[PDB]
Formats: sequence, structure tokens, C-alpha cells
Amino acid sequence: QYEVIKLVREWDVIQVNWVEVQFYWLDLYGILGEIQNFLPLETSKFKSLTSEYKMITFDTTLKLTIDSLKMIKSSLSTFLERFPRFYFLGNDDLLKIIGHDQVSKFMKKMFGSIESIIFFEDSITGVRSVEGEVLNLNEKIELKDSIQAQEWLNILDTEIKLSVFTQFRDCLGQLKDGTDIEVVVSKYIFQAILLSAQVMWTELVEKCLQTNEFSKYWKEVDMKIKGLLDKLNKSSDNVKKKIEALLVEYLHFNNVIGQLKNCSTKEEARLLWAKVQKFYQKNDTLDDLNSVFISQSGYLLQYKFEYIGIPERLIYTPLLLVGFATLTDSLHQKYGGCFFGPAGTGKTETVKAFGQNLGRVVVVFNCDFDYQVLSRLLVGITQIGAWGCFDEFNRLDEKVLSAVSANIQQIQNGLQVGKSHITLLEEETPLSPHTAVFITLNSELPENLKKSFREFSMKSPQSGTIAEMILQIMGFEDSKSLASKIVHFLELLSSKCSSMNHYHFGLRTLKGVLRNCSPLVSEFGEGEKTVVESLKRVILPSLGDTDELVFKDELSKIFDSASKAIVQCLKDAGQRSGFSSEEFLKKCMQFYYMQKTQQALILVGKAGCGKTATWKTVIDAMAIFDGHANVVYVIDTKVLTKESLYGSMLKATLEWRDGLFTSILRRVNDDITGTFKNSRIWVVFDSDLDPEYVEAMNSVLDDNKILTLPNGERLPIPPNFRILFETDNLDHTTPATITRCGLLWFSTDVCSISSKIDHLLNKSYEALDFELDKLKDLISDSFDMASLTNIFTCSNDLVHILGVRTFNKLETAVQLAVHLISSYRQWFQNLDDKSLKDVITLLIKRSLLYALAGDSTGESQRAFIQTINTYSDYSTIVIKLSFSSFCSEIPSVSLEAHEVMRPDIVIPTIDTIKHEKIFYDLLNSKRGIILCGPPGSGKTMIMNNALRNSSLYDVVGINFSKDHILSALHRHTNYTLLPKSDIKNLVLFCDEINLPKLQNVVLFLRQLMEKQGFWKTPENKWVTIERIHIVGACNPPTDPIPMSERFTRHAAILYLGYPSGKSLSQIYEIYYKAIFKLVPEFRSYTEPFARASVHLYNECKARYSTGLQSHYLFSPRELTRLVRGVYTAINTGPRQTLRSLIRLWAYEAWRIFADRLVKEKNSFEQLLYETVDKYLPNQDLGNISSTSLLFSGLLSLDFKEVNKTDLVNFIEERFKTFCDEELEVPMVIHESMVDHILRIDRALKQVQGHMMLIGASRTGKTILTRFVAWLNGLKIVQPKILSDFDMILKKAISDCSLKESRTCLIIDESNILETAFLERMNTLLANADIPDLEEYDKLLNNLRNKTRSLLDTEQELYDWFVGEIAKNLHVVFTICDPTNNKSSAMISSPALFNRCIINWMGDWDTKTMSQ
Amino acid sequence: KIFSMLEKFGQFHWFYGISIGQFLSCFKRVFIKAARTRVDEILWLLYQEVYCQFSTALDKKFKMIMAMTMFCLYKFDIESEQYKEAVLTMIGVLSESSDGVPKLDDLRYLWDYVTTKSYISALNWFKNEFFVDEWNIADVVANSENNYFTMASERDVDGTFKLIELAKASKESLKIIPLGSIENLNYAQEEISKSKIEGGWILLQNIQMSLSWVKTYLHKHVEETKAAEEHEKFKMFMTCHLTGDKLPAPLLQRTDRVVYEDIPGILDTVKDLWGSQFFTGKISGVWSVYCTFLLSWFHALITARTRLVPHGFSKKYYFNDCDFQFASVYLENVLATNSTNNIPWAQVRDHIATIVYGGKIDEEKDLEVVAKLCAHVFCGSDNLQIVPGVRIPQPLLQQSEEEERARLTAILSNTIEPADSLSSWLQLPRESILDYERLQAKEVASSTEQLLQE
Ligand SMILES: Nc1ncnc2c1ncn2[C@@H]1O[C@H](COP(=O)(O)OP(=O)(O)OP(=O)(O)O)[C@@H](O)[C@H]1O
Ligand SMILES: Nc1ncnc2c1ncn2[C@@H]1O[C@H](COP(=O)(O)OP(=O)(O)O)[C@@H](O)[C@H]1O
Ligand SMILES: Nc1ncnc2c1ncn2[C@@H]1O[C@H](COP(=O)(O)OP(=O)(O)O)[C@@H](O)[C@H]1O
Ligand SMILES: Nc1ncnc2c1ncn2[C@@H]1O[C@H](COP(=O)(O)OP(=O)(O)O)[C@@H](O)[C@H]1O
Ligand SMILES: [Mg+2]
Repeated sequence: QYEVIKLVREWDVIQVNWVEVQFYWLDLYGILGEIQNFLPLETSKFKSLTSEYKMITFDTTLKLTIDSLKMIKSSLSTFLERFPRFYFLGNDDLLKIIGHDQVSKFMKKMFGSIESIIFFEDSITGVRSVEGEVLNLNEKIELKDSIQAQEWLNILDTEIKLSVFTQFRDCLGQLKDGTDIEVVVSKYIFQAILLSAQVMWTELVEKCLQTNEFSKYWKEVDMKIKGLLDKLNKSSDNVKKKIEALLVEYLHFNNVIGQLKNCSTKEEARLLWAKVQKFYQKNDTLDDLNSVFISQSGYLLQYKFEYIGIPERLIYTPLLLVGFATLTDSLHQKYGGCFFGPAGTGKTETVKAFGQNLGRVVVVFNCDFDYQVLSRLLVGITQIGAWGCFDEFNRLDEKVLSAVSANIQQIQNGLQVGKSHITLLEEETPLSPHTAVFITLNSELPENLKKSFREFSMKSPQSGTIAEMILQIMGFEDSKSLASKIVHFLELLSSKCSSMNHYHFGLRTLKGVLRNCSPLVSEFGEGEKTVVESLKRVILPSLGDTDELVFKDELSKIFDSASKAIVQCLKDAGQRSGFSSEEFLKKCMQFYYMQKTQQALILVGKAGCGKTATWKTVIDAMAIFDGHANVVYVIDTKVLTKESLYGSMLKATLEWRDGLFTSILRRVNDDITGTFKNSRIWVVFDSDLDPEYVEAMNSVLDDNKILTLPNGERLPIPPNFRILFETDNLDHTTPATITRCGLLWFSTDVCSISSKIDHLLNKSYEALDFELDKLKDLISDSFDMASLTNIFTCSNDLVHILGVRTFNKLETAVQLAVHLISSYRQWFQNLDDKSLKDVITLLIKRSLLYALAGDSTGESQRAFIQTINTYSDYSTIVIKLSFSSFCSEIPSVSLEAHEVMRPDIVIPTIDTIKHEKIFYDLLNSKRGIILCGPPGSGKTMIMNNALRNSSLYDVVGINFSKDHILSALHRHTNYTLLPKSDIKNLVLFCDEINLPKLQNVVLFLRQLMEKQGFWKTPENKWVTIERIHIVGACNPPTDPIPMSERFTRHAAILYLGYPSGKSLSQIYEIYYKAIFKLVPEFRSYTEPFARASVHLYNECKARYSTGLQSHYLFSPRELTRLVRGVYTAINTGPRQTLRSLIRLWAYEAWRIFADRLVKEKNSFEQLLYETVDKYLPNQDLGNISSTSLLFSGLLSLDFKEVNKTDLVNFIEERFKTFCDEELEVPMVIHESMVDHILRIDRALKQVQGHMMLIGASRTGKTILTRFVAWLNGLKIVQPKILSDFDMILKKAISDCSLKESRTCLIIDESNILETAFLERMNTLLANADIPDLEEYDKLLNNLRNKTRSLLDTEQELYDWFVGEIAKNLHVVFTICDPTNNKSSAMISSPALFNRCIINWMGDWDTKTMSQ
Repeated sequence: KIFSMLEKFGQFHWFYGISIGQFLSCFKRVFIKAARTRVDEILWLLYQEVYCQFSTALDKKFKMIMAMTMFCLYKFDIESEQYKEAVLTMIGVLSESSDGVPKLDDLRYLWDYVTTKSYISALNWFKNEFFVDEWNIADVVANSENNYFTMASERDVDGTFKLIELAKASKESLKIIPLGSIENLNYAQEEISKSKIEGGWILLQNIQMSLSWVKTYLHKHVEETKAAEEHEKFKMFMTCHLTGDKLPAPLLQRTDRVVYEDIPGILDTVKDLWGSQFFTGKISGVWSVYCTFLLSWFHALITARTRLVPHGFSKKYYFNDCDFQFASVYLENVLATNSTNNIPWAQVRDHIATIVYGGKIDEEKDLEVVAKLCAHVFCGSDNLQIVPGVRIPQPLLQQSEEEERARLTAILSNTIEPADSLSSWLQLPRESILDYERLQAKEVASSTEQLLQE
């Protein structure tokens, strides 16, 4: 329970609905309650809901809240009758409007043409258009407190209508009295002047049509066009818009009159005059609002006198007039108009223009936007009588498509019948006879909707005439030639260029070019130069290199025409920040011109082309050029959720909590310090273009420039606040944002490989803290670009795991070389120049080796060593300075017999020391490290060894899956974020990095490595990281999810190959010595067993490849398993002999290697006999057949070879006891089952032994596993089959841990149903357990109680718990018919394959089936 | 083998599948009702009954293919080998896949048909010399115990009037209830309930318009019930469209399926348009009836040309009665508002060929051909030949509406349509229609070869 006072403190304590009502009431009391007398019926409803709200503030109370919501909805429904424009607004918007004193910005939604209301002393005097045009009422409406909201809204709407009528009548009276248009244009609104000019034009053409003359009125309208064109430049902005939008209509008049004059016959002229729209006026009717009607092709429509302002006016073309006449013919019989064709043909604009020409504001719908807004808008339009244009109607969802098609069919039926009332939204709504419905299409209309409409197809309109008259509007001398040239260029651009998905060259991009040419033509002057420069600045940023070549060639072909201070500023900014080219200069100028002309851009190109460098250097050049103080923000979009990015409001309480972008916009809009007068603020969104993330700023990117927030707030975007998007590709992007936002395309790299090598070194020295200058000169002279370019080009021939370009690994090379040279600083003052040169060259050689050859095989590494040396293999530098070898650093280790079973013990070979030293070198360089290789090769092992034996780094234990790391990191770091230790750094061990599925966490790692920090989600603040590094290990190309180069580019990639035969022989020789210290009398045989083991391993690797069966994968982990099995056999056996030892080795090798085989077993028997004969020629070896090698401890106290008869008699007795005590199955007992159960028992006795069984159905794998489990005393658990799987796994772990219960878990293939279960068991089987699956604190305290009954830091506690849960848990996976996709995914999964032992029971043979 | 051929028919289109119980019922209908012996007479009766039962579920191409495949299957087992070689040779010549003179009494007439390039006559050779029976709509409805019928047809072709004629001939009342809105759905539900509880025929137009009703309501209606109540002369009908979205397959399997073909009689559809027009308006009969006559002719030549997909048009368009209505109201308006009787036929020509009849059209050549047809029809000259057989005089200034209506009806009635109505009347070259017939023959014969090779 919280504290109530409207405002609620500590809300995180039916309650959801209650606090939703609380938030709605907070808004209601803040707007109406605390502006109230403007709604008396709503005031009575407010009082009733106040009584109910004070009553509640529980089933009756919830019913009262639902009744209050229904009462508010019914109050809006009553506000429909008496007003019907709130349907453009939501419920909360309608409430805040009925809450015009200090309220605005919502009239654009309901009217569509007005922006603000002009007031004077609590009285309405006029409205202001969106484009700034000023409207003056005929009579000022006096506003009083007691007038209702709907009442003054209605009187304002009627006053607007009557004022437009009055101004039109006055304009027509002035025009008929000989006053020219350039005198009346400065008084009244554009709509009235437009209607008067249109009516006067119609009357004059009709009057001169009765006889045959046209040249008089043609010359008159030409002179009027010239007068308007002369007056345009000497006018204000609103007057400029008025003169432009009237001069386009005067060009239309001149076009019509010129077409009429050229007609040979009067019948042809009458035809063409019937084809053109006509504007008449009736002088008999007393009703003022219907005094003007519409004539087109004989049919008649009526004017409605609605305010339009000065919207963008379509240029009049013959296709436009044909569409107008088609809509006229459809609407005459009360039908609707349907349009279809290719995209970018002007369907929505011709519908908008047809509505605009009749003086009615159409309502335009866009589709991608649910059913409720569609139904509400349709009801509002049918009540008002407006018109409601369904854009991308084919793109709507099928269910809402059927619903809105039924609604449109009902509307058309009402229009055909002429019904007074329409039944829509289960209510009898008044149906005006002035309504209309229009649909535009790109498939076709549904047939039930097709039958009631008129489908009309348009092509691309006469873009030549459109461009000509647009150029004529702005005042170009030769509009027609330039228009023909530019439309020809756009056609050739759409024809010749590549079919890239963002190459759009329709009419919209041409209109954008013409729009953007205006400041450029003011700055440079009219002609071909201004249009070619606008064309360059619009089209060049989005083209590729060959696209740029075609663009340049064609532009030079057709067009005749072919600021040094800003160049100097870019050069100075690049020199100051350390960046460093013709391509870089071209991209800098392109971005400069876009940021001069466009307010929003997207940055895209190949990874590491210099996009961040480009925009950072242009922003610094803007700082030094314009003098503006520059602040820059870089945001990674996908690391945070969209709700966290744009302001997280909990839907439970509907309470607004600010986001980081929301906080940035609030700081921008508030402007507390006032520095914004000369400040341009930049937020760069550096991640891929998610349509869901980017569509929240659709109004921001467009001309609206207003941010739409979920709570209804509207924070403006100033012109100096520009948004950038850094991405890699345009795969998941709609063409709407592509044409809407400027696109800068980095086709290839900027080269500058000589210039690149200096920035890395300079920032390396800048990141640090007489000899410094000398070492800098030595490094710079050693970095000879002539040899380095050849080495880099030759480096591409090697195979690279996680293939990253050579231009993107130079960071690792330079950082490592600089760190290595800086590490030897104190031993530089007492040595000659030649030895310094040799040492520096050798260190650079090592850094280049480990950068350009890390991700290659050992053979490829040696090949690159040889080639680079011709341009040693294990060269090193030891503590004067001298050249030495890696081989001399190998130590010697002598472990105990029981120390073999510990997995954390490695044996230091040459490659182990080499990998550990370079891992230290790269870690101390503060660079990310990724090690790749086949499973079992020793990546995780070498990282744990390098991290445990060092006094400079600590270990964080994090486990990954398909679906965090920072959660455990919060318990090891201190808040800037610092490591808890003041000496050792902290490094992030992130294992199984391929496991997350596409990805947020990989981009979080990229954010931590690149920008060296992250944004705190609940606090919306930037924290910088000081001493945390990131490492990982996977093999991407062999995984049955490739990563973005933008992440792996910031990390060093090294390949970790399999140990050689000699290395394996040495390490397992030491293992054999350790286990043979138990039986010292046979210590002289250590070498033959080791050589036999490694030879058998490589033979099994070469023979039984994965190309035969999927699970035929052999890795040196099997050898460790074999040695551990041999140790467990020796330690739990009697005094053995040489024959006993060789038979034990043969049995264990057979069990480890051959148990995956189903002929193959005979081949393995032959191989075992061959290896025994070749390597161990001992007397009476034998015991290599399947039935000749039976080892078990089921008969006595120790492990030894057994005879068949006693074993089978004992197992029959135990099985009859099992049948008498456990479930009874009529099982026939045969030799293969005895062999299988022997191997299962020898697998189950091993600590942390997990297993999975492959075989055909009804082979008996589960029943034999259950029998051996009962025989071996384990506790059986059967999954009674995500929440259930999680709880049964938690129950198994808790029962195993808190009660010390040794469990055998039998998981069948039928149990798994989704990939989440597979991921859960993959996590559980990868390490010992999955702790992720107040409960955590309860488990921790029970863990402490158990530990004290049976260690202070959480690390040792966690390790002890892991060892306990590993020792007492075994899991068995029963899987059958591996041809199944789910079964194949389970087997081939890397997490479950490595830990479990693979058992192929296979199908029955002839002999076993015989007995 | 014939069941395999019918399954391969069902493989081509969604509407052409068959069940097995229907096939067994058709087989037992052979015996429930001498070719040199008794067993061969049984086999002949089996083939004839099966063909007449399964021929009306197909269009002209599939039923003609089925007829010729069944004839080949009969002849290839009873007749000798040289007959099979000659048949495959002539079929390969028909599909332009094989060349060679056949090895030569009925086959002489077949060769005469083939060398004359009269391919539909070659199909009639099969259908007449072998089969001696054909089934119409009345034969289908009379010879079936089912109560559901699906009568599909191509767009711009409807056979509702055929079912009305059948119901009038059956002395049974037909209820025509179109769909398209939720009110229409409620009306259909209450009407079908009233029919199922009391009786009387119900016919639903375009249930594909209510394909949502198909998957949810109709599926729960017809599949979740047995045979309906055995009322006297009480049945339920349904119609659909072949060219659109597929309906639910089990609903097809649970009903007898009929495909209705077109009626492209140009004079017949002029008569159908003229006889259904109740002439009334501000302009009684001085020019409105003449303009309606010209518009009926124009709609006839434009709705018959759309049947020839690759030659008459460049794409299968669909013109319907709404286009006729809007053209009629435009003609009424231009005639009413221009009483000087110097009627601007250019306005009518342009408004028909750009907005009224040129709206749904996309290609330029099809706009050109519609403009050509409208210019030929709406030329407005003193004497015009709407077809090479009929000449239409303009109305004189001394008649009423009744005299002019009777005169135009008499001009319509005495006309006899020639056999080349699709060629001579639509102003098309005979070479183009011959090439279209050749392409149809090649498609049919290639489908037959593909059927017979498996
Ligand atoms: N003149 C230059 N030529 C080439 N590269 C340069 C130059 N100057 C600096 N660089 C380096 O090029 C790098 C290019 O990084 P870039 O921003 O293009 O990478 P990205 O992965 O595509 O994107 P982001 O880093 O924004 O996520 C810069 O980080 C900088 O260190
Ligand atoms: N008279 C005109 N003058 C200039 N541009 C036009 C004109 N008519 C149409 N357009 C162009 O047509 C585009 C409208 O695209 P449209 O074909 O309506 O696509 P959609 O139907 O998906 O909205 C506009 O961007 C505009 O540039
Ligand atoms: N040089 C080596 N010395 C000892 N053991 C090694 C060596 N190289 C690889 N191994 C074996 O490789 C296995 C580790 O491989 P890997 O799967 O990468 O690590 P983990 O098993 O910890 O996930 C260990 O079981 C170890 O026995
Ligand atoms: N010796 C045997 N070998 C194979 N199947 C047997 C044997 N004895 C009994 N069965 C049958 O096998 C069934 C148990 O097999 P089970 O292991 O559950 O199959 P799966 O191997 O597919 O899991 C019993 O119901 C029994 O009928
Ligand atoms: Mg591991």
C-alpha cells in the first residue's frame, strides 16, 4: 500500500485498473478540474465521477470505474451530436480540448489546415494557417466563461465558413470592378482570391466562347501572370505562398485558354471546355453556402466552403483533369473513386487536389494503425460530410481490411439509396449526403468493394509539364528546357543504375530536388548551375562508386555547366582531432551540404569506412567555422529497448518515466542555461535501422519536426537539433523513410592507408600516462608503408576464421606494438641504436604476426611467418636486451595421481606458454580478445589458466544461452565504474557467444569496447568504464549465427588449433606418469601407452569422419576422459599386471572411441589389434573383441576383468529381483544388452558423468538405463511432460544439493517441444548447472546453512556448489530416429554434444536377433 | 486408369478433384439403369455413364480432353495397333509436336477436319462418333440424389437466369439472395434456416464474396450434417467463380460440382440487353431509346471480345452491367442537356473510351481497341452498319417512343447471326481467330499426350 495525496509515491508496491483510473483522473482534474464552465454536461459527469472516485479512493468499486469509463465514452458519443471533429482525436485529447485559453496544437488534427487561433482580449478574432496565412473573422466572437466548448467551436466553424464566403464575394466584386489581382491579393485569404479568380476565369472564357475569339483574354491572363511573377519577389512569406499558389492556377488558366484557342472547330473547343473543370455562381438562391457549384463534363457538384489555407497545390496536367473528371463521374451517382497502378503516380495527391479544388479538406489515411481509429475517422467523416483517401489500402491487415470493406460497402449502399441515417459501429449515425470515400491501390480491391466503385488506372503523370510549371513558379528563365533535361535525367537514372532497394527516382525525389533548390538558387542564382548543384547535393550521397561514375558521365553529357574557407576548416578540424584524402574530402563536402540543407540524415556504408570520423570532423569544422558551441551525443539504439529509448511508461499505472532520448529533448526544449542561441546539438543513433525504432520519429524526420510521445506531450525539434543514424545496410528499411530522410552511402573505403597508420599511433600515445621523440621516429621509420601495403595485401590469401578485413585489424597491431615498446622503457637508456632498431623491428614483427595471422591455422601461421620474414617462427625478447627462443621458457610439472581428475590443471607446453604470453600482451593492451577453434581444443581452458595464475586480473563467471553478464559484474565492480580490487584489473569472460540468437548483448559488448562505456537504463546517464576488458571464444562457421563485423572489428581474433601429436604425447605421458605413480612397478611403459593413445586418436579422427555420421566427432577431451577412466579403474582395483594394464587400456579406449559406432565395430576391433601389435608386443594380450573384454566392479569390491557365466547369472538374479520389486517388463537378456549395460554402468560410475543414447525405437535403451540405475543405487526422476521445465529442473537441483541426492535424469526426445527447453538443458549440461533457472536469497541462505552443516567469498562458495552439483548429478538423454529435424538439432548441438558421452545402441544384428 | 486420369484432372485445378464414393455411385448407376457380346456392352455402358456423369463438372477444354482420352483408352485396347499409331500421329500433328501423314472411314473424316484446320470439329468427331449422350443442367439436377450444387463460371458470365428458367420449368419458386454485406449474411442465414425447416429452393450468389462464411459458417453447415430432410422438390444451390481464390475443398467434395459455359451469341446478348430495359426518363423516346440501342450493341461487342484472351484483348478484362448503367446515365445527361439535336458524339466517344469503359483498363492497345469499338458504334452518322448484316436508320422527327421502340425491336428481330459472329461481327481477322483456335487445339492435344504418357 502506497500513500495517496492524485499523485502517488512508491507505486511499485485490479490495482492496475485502479491506478489507470487514478492517472486519467489526475489528467482530468489538472485540465478540467483545476476551463471548467466550458462544458456543463461534462461538468455534471465530472461531479458524478468525482463522487464515484472519492468513493473508491472492491468488486462494486471496479464496476463503478468501468461504468465511469463507459460514461465518459457515452459523453463523447453525446458530444458527437452537439462538434463532430473530436473523432480525429483520442479520448484523452478530447478531454484536454474540452478542458481557447492556453490550449492549442490539436486543431491541426481535426481541421487539417489551421495551426493557431489569434486572440484579442478574451475574444476570437481569427485563425492562423499551418503555412502562416492570417484569417480574419467577419465579426469577432466574444468568448465568455459559460459558453460550452462545442458551442464556440461550432460558432467558430460557421464564422469561418461565412467569412470565406464574404471574402470570396468581396474578391469577386473587386475583380468585376476592374481591380487587378495584385491589389486584392494583399487583403483576403488565399481561398477566397482563388475561388474568385476561378469563377471570373470561367465566366470570361464562357462569354468569349459564345463567339470565336480567345486572344484578348489570353493576353489578359498572360499579363496577370507576369504581374504576379513580378510581385512575388517583393512580398512577405505568407504573401509569397499566396502569389505562388495563385500563379500556378493562373498558369493552368493560360494552358486551358491556349488549348482552346488552337482548336480548329468550335465543336472541338466545346469538347475540350467540357473536359476542363468549370466554376459557376448562382445569383438566384438566397442560401449563401451553396451559391457556387462545380461543373465538369456535364456533371454538377456543390462547393462546401471549408478553410484550406495555402496547402501545396498540384500542378495542372491533362492526366490530373482526367482523374478529376473520373472522380466527378463517380461522385455524381453517389459512388466512390478507386485508384490503382504503380507506386509514386500521385493517387493520394490527386485525391487531395480534387478535394482541395472544391474547398473541402480531405482526410488522408495511411496504412501499414488499427481498426478503432479507422472506424472512428469514418464515423467522423460521415457525420461532418468531408471526403475520406485510403493510402496503401492493399497493405492493411486482412481482418481490418474485411471490416473497413464492410464499412465502405455500407457507406456506398447508404449513398446509393440516399439513407438519412447509417448504421456504423453498432449505432445509427446520421449520414450526410455530402460524404465521399476514396481508395488508392498499388493487388486489387476486394470484389465486394470493387462492385461499388470505379477503378481507374494512372501512369506516371506528365512530369515534364509539372517540372516546367514548377520551375516557372520560382522564376527560372528557361523552365521548359531545364524541366525536360531533369526529367530525362531522372528516367535515365532509374533505367541505367543498379536495382538496389533504396534507389528511388520517382516524382517524389524530383519534387524534393525542386524544393531543395530554393536556398541554393538564392545563394548562387538561376540557371543550369543551381539545378545541377541541387541534383548533385540530393542524389550523389546515395549512389555507389559505379553509380557515381554513371551519374557523373550522364550529368556531364546532358548539362552544359560542369567555399575554400570551409575546406580549410575541415582540414584544421581533421588535423586537430588526429583524423586523416580525396574520398574523405568528397564525403565531408557531401555531408556538409546535406547538413546545410537537410535536418536529418542516415549514415551507411561498409564497416569501418570512417563514418564516425567523417561526422566528427565535420562537426569540429562547424565549431571552428560558425563559432557555435558543439555538443555531440552518440546513442546505440539496440542495446536498449524501444520503450527505454523513447521514455518508459508502465502500462499498469500509465505514469510517465523519462527516457534518455526524452531527457535529451527535454534539456533541448527547456534551454535552462540559454547557450542554445549558438549551440547545435547532435544525437547520433549508431546501430542498424530497425523500422519499429525509427518510425517513432516519422514526424520528426519530415516537415512536422515535432516529437510524438506516448503520454501526449509534444516537444519541438529546433533547426539546430539534427539526428544522425549510423548503420551498415538497408535491408529492413521501408522506401518511405528512404525518400523521407537523406541517405549518405559509403560505397567503399576511403583508402588513406598511409594516413591511417598515424592516427592509431597518435591516439595510442594520447591515451598514455627525450626518449619519446627518438622512439616515435624509430616506429615511424619502421612503419614503411611500401612494405606494409604488400604485407597487408598478401595477408588476404590466408584463411581467416571470423573473416574481418585487413583494414579493420590495424587497431590491434598498433596498440599491441605500442604497448610492447612502452613495456620495455626502463631498459632503453643503456643500449646502442642498432639493438634498439632490432628490438623495435622484432616487436613490430610480433604485433603484425598476431594481428594479420591470428585467425589462421598453424600451417598458415608458419607460412605467413616465412613470407613476412622474406618480406623467426618462435622469436622472443628476454630480459642487456637479447634475442632468444620461446622454447627455453617451458617449465616442468609433477602432479599427484589424484590431481588428474581436476579439470582446471593444464600441462605447460610450448604452445600453452605462447598463448598465455600473447593473451597477457593483448589483455594489457586493453583490447578485446576472441579465440576460435574446434571444440575441445582448449580455448576456455587456456583462458582459465591465464586468468587464475595472474596477479593482475580477476575472473567473472558468466554463462550464456540463447537468451546477464552485468548482473554478476555488479557484485564485482564499484560505482564511473571501477574494479573492486585496486591492483588487479577485471576482465569479462563471455563464453558461448554464438549462443544468443538474432542481437542486443553483442551490441552491448560492442558499446563497452568501442565507446568504452554504456548508458544506464533506469537513470538515463552515461557512465565511463576504466579497467574492464572483454574476452570470448567460439567457432562461428562450424556452428549448426554469424556476427556483424561492427563488433568483431573492435576485437582481436586469434585461432587456437588442436595440439600436435608430440604435444599430446607429452601431456598424456605426464598424465600416465601421474596415474602410474599408483603402480610404480610399471612406470617404464609410460611412452608406449602415450604413443598408442595418440596414434589411436589420430587414426580414429582420420577414419571415422563426420561425413559418415553426424556424431562422429573426435576431440582431445576424449583422451582426458580415457585417462580419468583408467585412473578410476586402477584406484578401484586389485594388484594388476602388465596384461591387466593393457586389457584395461584396451577396454577404456574401446568404450571411449568405439561406443559411437553402430561393420564399424569390426573395423575398430581390427584397429585395436593393429595398435596393440604395433606398439605393445606383450605376451597373451587378447581381450580386444566385444565379448572378450568385460570389465566391471559389480561382482566384488574392485574393478577387474570378469567371466561371462558369473556375470550373466548375477544379472539374471538381479533382474528377477528388479521384476519382483520394480515395474515388470518381459525382457529377453542377450549378449549385446549385457555389453551395453556394462558400458552404461562404467559411464554412470564416473563423477559428473552425463550421457545420451542413440538407437532405433524398442531397442530397450531406456529400460536398460533404468535397470542399471536401480542396480547402481541412483534415484530415478522422470519428467512429467517452459515454467514446468524450469520448476522440475529447479526441483532436481535443489534435491541434489540440499539433500545430497544422487540423481539420474532420463530425458526423452518426446519431452522437448520448443527450442527454449533445448537451450535450458544446453545451459545445464554445458557447465555443472544453470543457477539462472527472494528465491535467489533463499537458495543462498540454505546453501550457507548446508555448507556450515557440512568459505566466505561468493566465488569459493559458487565453486563448491558447482562441484557438489556436478558430483551427485547424472542426466541421460534418450533419443531415437536421428532423421528427425528436432533430433538432429539436439544431437548436433555443441553444448549437449561435448559433455555427454555419445552412445549408439544401433539396430539389431543377425546373431543377437537369433538368440 | 480412368480414375488416375480424373485425379490428374484434379491436379490441374482446385475445382476439378473427385472423391471415391462418387465414382463408386456412378459405377453402380451403370447397372441400376449388345456390342457383339454382353461384357463389352457392359463396358460401353460404363464408359457412357461415367462420361455423362463426370463431363458436366468441367469446362469445355477439360471435358473435351476427358472425352478424347476416354476414346483413346477404349480404342487402344479394343482396336488394333495401327489405329493407335494413326491416332497418336494425328494428335501430335494437332499439338504441332509431330509431323507425318497418317496411315489410312471415320478417320478419313477426321483427317478432313484436321487438314481444314477446324479443330473444334475434330473434337466433335470424338464426342459424336464415340459418345451418343450429353447431359445438360436439368439432366444433372434430375439424375442426382444430392441436395447441394456448386455452379461455377468465369467472371462476366452468369447462369442465374438458367437456374431461374429451370425453376420455372420445374414449377418451383426460386429465391435469389445476393451476398456482400453482413446484412446480406444475416438474410442468407435466416433464409437458409427457413428453407431447411419449411422448404423451397435457395440460391446464393457468389459465396466466394463470403469466403469467410465458407470456412467458418458453411463448413459448420454442410459438413456437420447428414443428408437434409427429404422434402418434395426442395434443393439448395450455390455459385462461385473459377478464376479467383480457392474455396474449401471438403465443401467441394460434399457437393455435386457443375461448370457452366458462356453464351457468346452476339445477337442473343443484344436481345438480352434490349428486352430487359424498361425505357423511362426525361427524354422519353426521341433519342434515349436510340442511344440505349447503340449502347446495348456496344456492350455486346465489348463483352464478347473479352472472351478471346490473347487476340480480342491483351488481358482478360471484365465488363458488367454497372458499366452499362453508367454509360446509359452519361448518354441520358448529354442528351438532356443538349436539346439542339446536334449531339456532340465526340464527347460521348471520349467519355466512354477514357473514363466509363477505359477506367479499369491498364494497357494502351486495349484503350485503343475500346476507342475503336466506341467510334464504330457511337459514330452518330445518318446511316451506319453496326455489323455487316444490319443497317440502322436514325430516328425521324415525327415518332413517339412506342413507334421507335417497335421499329428498333423489329430491326433486332429480323437479324440472323452468322456462324462467324466472333470474327465477322467484332471486326477481327480470320487469321487471328484461326491462330487462337490452333493454340487451343495445341494446348488440348498436349494435355492429352501428357495424360496418356503416364
Ligand atoms: N582518414 C582516415 N581514413 C580511414 N580511417 C580513419 C581515418 N581517420 C580515422 N579513421 C578510423 O576509421 C574508423 C572508422 O570507424 P567507423 O565509425 O567507420 O566504423 P563502423 O563500424 O562502420 O561504425 P561505428 O564506429 O559508428 O559503429 C574510425 O574509428 C577511426 O579510428
Ligand atoms: N501535380 C503534381 N505535381 C507534382 N507532384 C505530383 C503531382 N501529382 C503527384 N505528384 C507526386 O506523386 C507523389 C504521390 O505518390 P502516390 O503515387 O500518391 O503514392 P501513394 O499512393 O503510395 O501515396 C507525391 O510525392 C508527388 O511528388
Ligand atoms: N595442452 C594441453 N594440455 C592438457 N590438456 C589439454 C591441452 N589442450 C587441450 N587439452 C584438453 O582439452 C580440453 C578443453 O577443451 P575446451 O572444450 O576448449 O575447454 P573446456 O572443456 O573447459 O570447455 C580439456 O579437457 C583438456 O584435457
Ligand atoms: N530384450 C528386449 N529388447 C528390446 N525391446 C524389448 C526387450 N524386452 C522387452 N522389450 C520391449 O521394449 C519396451 C521398452 O523399450 P523402451 O526402452 O521403452 O523403448 P525405447 O528404446 O524406444 O525407449 C517394453 O515395452 C518391451 O515390450
Ligand atoms: Mg567448457
